[PDB]
Amino acid sequence: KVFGRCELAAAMKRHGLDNYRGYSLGNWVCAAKFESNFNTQATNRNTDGSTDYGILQINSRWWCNDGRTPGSRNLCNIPCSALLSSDITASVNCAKKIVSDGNGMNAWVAWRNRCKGTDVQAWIRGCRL
Ligand SMILES: [Cl-]
Ligand SMILES: [Cl-]
Ligand SMILES: [Cl-]
Ligand SMILES: [Cl-]
Ligand SMILES: [Cl-]
Ligand code: NA
Repeated sequence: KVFGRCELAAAMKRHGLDNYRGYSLGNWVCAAKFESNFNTQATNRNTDGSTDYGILQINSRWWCNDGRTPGSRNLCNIPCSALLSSDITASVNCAKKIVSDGNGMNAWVAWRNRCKGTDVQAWIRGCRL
């Protein structure tokens, strides 16, 4: 599923990401835009053999099991394929664990390089929330 900008904002709000650990909703929408272009089915392989999955490009090296990342962890206790669903619940719940682990949203390279320090409120401007 390719979300629209305001559609995704509303879904993330319903699932409790607005101001979660202090990060306003626009931060999460911006991260999703540049990680996946709002596409729940996005995948990308990393140099070390791990793979990033879904609208927030969560990494199999630490967070989910895909059966092909030897020596990795599965800290969200989910198969990585569950992060590709049109229902974003699994991605959101895993992202909550990630952002709570001490490094905040700096875990998302695209957030750090393209969202951090910008006017992220523009990502939810005009949306009915
Ligand atoms: Cl957009
Ligand atoms: Cl915001
Ligand atoms: Cl594995
Ligand atoms: Cl949902
Ligand atoms: Cl933080
Ligand atoms: Na893994």
